[PDB]
Amino acid sequence: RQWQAEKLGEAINALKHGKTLLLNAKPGLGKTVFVEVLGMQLKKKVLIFTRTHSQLDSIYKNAKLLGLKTGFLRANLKDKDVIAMTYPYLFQKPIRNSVFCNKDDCLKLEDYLIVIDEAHNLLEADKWFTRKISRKMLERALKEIEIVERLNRIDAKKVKDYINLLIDYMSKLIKDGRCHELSLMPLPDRETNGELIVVTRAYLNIDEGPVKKSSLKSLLKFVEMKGDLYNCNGSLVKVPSDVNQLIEDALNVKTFKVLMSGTLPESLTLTNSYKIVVNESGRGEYYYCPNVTSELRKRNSNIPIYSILLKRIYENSSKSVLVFFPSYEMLESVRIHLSGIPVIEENKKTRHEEVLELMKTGKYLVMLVMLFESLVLAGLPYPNVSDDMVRKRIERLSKLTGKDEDSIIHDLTAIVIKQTIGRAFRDPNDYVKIYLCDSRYREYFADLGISEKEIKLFA
Repeated sequence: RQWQAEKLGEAINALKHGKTLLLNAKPGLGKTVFVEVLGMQLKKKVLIFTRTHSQLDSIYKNAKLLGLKTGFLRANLKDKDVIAMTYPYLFQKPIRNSVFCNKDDCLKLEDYLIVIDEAHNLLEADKWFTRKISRKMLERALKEIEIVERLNRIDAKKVKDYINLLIDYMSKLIKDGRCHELSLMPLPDRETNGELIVVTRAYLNIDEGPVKKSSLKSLLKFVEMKGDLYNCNGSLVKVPSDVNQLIEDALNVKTFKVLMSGTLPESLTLTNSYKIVVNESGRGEYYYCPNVTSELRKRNSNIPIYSILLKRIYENSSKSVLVFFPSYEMLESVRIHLSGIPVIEENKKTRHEEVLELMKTGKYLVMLVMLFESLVLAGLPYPNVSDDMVRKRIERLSKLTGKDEDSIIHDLTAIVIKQTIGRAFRDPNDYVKIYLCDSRYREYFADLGISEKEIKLFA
């Protein structure tokens, strides 16, 4: 709140002059309160789009204590000072058009300062528009056909045969950890497509719920959709390839727009943008483990080193220790070698509420995936580049930004490092011990705002 007042005129003038504002402010800086002051100064109501319903609560608890009338998600919202919604409400054309229509009783986007919170999530926005076909969905579709054949009583022989042909095709797909790009798949011929439309529409007139699920309909949508096609663990997945356009179209509104994050990534690119970086960001004691790595091809061979380091960190601490792994697979592979050390996992039986209660009453090694003395990054959250969908994302961002793919990978990794460290300390007065336990963390020292003089060595 030194930065709140000093950066306001810059932000106002950026927005008055037609720029889309990009705002970087580490967690705890109070991004939400600034954009809240921002709205009041521009004479617009505020409309914040966020990822999760949890963040929607945070917005409500802050607007209220500014004396602002607030709402979450149209006669109720119309008179509110601040409205909060989830991303689909802006970014899914059909959902956006139902809420922000042209008619009288519609909210108009032009009446708001629009905020995209946690805007780093836009890097993975290709996931939002993906569609999937699974074996189970196709078997489910075959029941829906049987129902229509046994009720409406018609012949959907061509559709059933196509589905069974698709089932056989999918049974031959290699089922490993990841997505594999595909050049094509068997699709319905013209007659079969005709029947599919018909049997789908009849089943839907059988669903006596208004907004109602159907696997035939999901099959139809998938078939009609344009996208890059993948085998992802034996399911077929289609990803539209125009996500960059989709993002700009959703933001194509004649009003003030802000995108913000505590890890605003270099690879987040918007037309006619202006970035403000709040550098006010507390007192981290940093260690570096130069002789260990979670690098995929070497990970197995490093498991014993991780297990020994973690036990050495647990014993020499007095409070509980947070440990973050790049994957659950890795977490578990290390966990089985920590016998004799008390261990807490999250979703494994335990709710966050329970974690904290145990922490106050004892010293635990808390193991998580990407109070307490120290936080350990047990490996680097490097993207799975052998996954073709992740790879396509990296290519897409490289092309948009004109940055090389190594620099995109770097950005994607740095986001996750920073968001993980940000979960730890959101109060300047925190004296958190950070263990950067992967040799590759040396490429990220500068991103973390830590000098190589300050860094201790741990082995």
